[PDB]
Amino acid sequence: RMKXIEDKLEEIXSKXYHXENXLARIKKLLX
Amino acid sequence: RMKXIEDKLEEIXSKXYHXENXLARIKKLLX
Amino acid sequence: RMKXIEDKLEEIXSKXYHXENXLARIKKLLX
Amino acid sequence: RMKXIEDKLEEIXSKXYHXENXLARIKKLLX
Repeated sequence: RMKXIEDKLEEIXSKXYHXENXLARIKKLLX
Repeated sequence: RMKXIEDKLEEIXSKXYHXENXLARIKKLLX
Repeated sequence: RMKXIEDKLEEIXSKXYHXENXLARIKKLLX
Repeated sequence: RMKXIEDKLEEIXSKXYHXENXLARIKKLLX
């Protein structure tokens, strides 16, 4: 319940890596 | 409480699909 | 505790509006 | 449990700063 929430939060804290490195893809398409 | 949280987390884990496929829209505007 | 979490989740479900409409800013900079 | 969740939520509410200011990087690459 709480651990299997905190361990969705640590998927989101993956999505906010893959957010960053999407954007840094785009920024290095634009230098 | 916990399930109707985990089931917001599984909306966010939709938003982080629609994040990805927004960016992959942009990347394929830029190839 | 649970309500003042669910009501952070409904800030994030604002950020994922302002995600979308950031990107749709960018897409309509690119048409 | 609940506080060490709410205090992941306040990391995500950092990621959704660094989301915004990524995009505003990109927008000011595009003016």
